[PDB]
Amino acid sequence: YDIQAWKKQCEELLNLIFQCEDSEPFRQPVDLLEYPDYRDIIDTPMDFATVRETLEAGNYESPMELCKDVRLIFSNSKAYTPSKRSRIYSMSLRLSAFFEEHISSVLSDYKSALRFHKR
Ligand SMILES: CS(=O)(=O)Cc1nc2ccccc2[nH]1
Repeated sequence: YDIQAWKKQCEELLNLIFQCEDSEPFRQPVDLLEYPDYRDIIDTPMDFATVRETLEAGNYESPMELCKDVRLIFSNSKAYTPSKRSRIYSMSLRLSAFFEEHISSVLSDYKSALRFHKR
């Protein structure tokens, strides 16, 4: 029932994600010199350094907000991919499975702690 525990749990999950070779394309904002049409396709770019910085700045109120930004990294990858077989898209699918597997308990514990707080 610790309402704040999600933050360190998210920091540790982001550390695991940065160690994972599948996060390489997503560790920093997309470079427009490499992908000049990126903003024609993607409304809201997102990457793991921006997620980490937002968390460390105290700019996420809940793990649901962090989850929404991480899911945006994966939906941007799916929207930009030229094919379902691309290297970077295949990396985002594995990384998404890894993220969803680990964020589930974080979200559950936070929501349970908040329901207890407001009982
Ligand atoms: C900096 S990035 O994340 O590699 C930009 C991007 N996102 C993609 C998704 C699929 C294929 C190529 C893609 N290039």
